[PDB]
Amino acid sequence: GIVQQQNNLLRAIEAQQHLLQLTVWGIKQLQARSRGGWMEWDREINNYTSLIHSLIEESQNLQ
Amino acid sequence: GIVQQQNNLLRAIEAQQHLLQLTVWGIKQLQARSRGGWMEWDREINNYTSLIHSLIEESQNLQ
Amino acid sequence: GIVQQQNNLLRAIEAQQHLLQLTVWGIKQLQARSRGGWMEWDREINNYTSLIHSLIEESQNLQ
Repeated sequence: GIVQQQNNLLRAIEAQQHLLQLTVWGIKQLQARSRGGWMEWDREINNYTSLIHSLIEESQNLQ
Repeated sequence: GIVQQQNNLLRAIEAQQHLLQLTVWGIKQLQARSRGGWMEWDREINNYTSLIHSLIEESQNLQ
Repeated sequence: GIVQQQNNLLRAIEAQQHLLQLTVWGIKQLQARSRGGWMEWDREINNYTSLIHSLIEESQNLQ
């Protein structure tokens, strides 16, 4: 049903957010090994991560 | 409602696309510092990015 | 319609999964060039990738 398909879409989105955070973590480990000017990059990652987190928790409450 | 949940799912997808582009940018900065054979990788990233962009703009028009 | 918007959301999710796998591949190529302790990272990437894959194939069957 429409409701079931919707819950599955959210679950996929939550699963991809996990993968996305794993790639962010990985990239940071790589940079650390060495641009030094990652300040803005970090800010953007943090802002969008917080954003995604709030949209997800919202969708979870909309289920 | 079904309509509200749907708009929120799209918003999460748009937010994750932003994060995804940030990780792509980051990876490129890392490679640049140094496989040289990233030609295909770049092509694939570009094709899927353009693809995702068109699906999003489409969903936005389907709202 | 609700059904069309839903199919488009899934398509965007499938397209982003492709991009996500491309960034994972890229990160691995970068690490390979050099933390050595990526064991857990690999396990997590694999578990969530398999997970995302099953949710997608499921959604495809829910269409």
